[PDB]
Amino acid sequence: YYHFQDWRCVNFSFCQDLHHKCKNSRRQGCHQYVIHNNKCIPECPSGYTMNSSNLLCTPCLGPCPKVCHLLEGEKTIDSVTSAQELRGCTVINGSLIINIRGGNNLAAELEANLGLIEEISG
Amino acid sequence: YYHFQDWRCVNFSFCQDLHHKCKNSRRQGCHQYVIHNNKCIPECPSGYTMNSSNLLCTPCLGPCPKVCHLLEGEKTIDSVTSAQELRGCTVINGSLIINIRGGNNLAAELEANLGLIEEISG
Repeated sequence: YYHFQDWRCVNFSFCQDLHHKCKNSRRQGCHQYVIHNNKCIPECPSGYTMNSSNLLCTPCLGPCPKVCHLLEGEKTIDSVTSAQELRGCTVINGSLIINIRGGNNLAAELEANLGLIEEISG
Repeated sequence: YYHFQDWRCVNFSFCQDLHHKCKNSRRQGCHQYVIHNNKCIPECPSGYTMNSSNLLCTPCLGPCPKVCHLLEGEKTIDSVTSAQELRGCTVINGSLIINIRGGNNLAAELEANLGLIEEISG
């Protein structure tokens, strides 16, 4: 069993049911529960990321992956400034629209801010 | 008569003959003589420009016109920096090659540096 909500013991399957795919509602209606130090908790602590097949928090290989949840599931990038808002992101939860008409040293600037994105869900 | 070379009196026609169209040789072999304060002199003093039909130096309406003689008779403008080298020019003696691939606020920057050019001899 695992320690839950600082008062009861629950099994893996319970923690797993909570975790599973609260489809949309990221903003107060999901968390996606994880296992860490025999506790079933809302999210991995700092320095940890979630090993997917077993809900288990494991320490990060270098800096932790960073999931960026977009407002309304979308974001339009039309400048270096808007691209910067995604700096450090490795996972985009949503969809991206690229609308860049001008500027300077864009390939390097865009690579600095968007070069770490590994996945886009939309 | 006019005062010439600080020792003799010469007539208008003499000053005019000196002035006339020493075709090329701008760099030590021309000057184009002018009239100022009853002197026939190599060039207009600061604040004056030459009224063309009578060789007479007249005070400048605002800043004075500026002749820019190009090295080898040409110049390639490929940046804001190279354009700046022509800032203030009203006459180009030579030919211009424009090769601008990128940058920012170019229309304003180029107009600031090249917007006063009235004539190109090549």
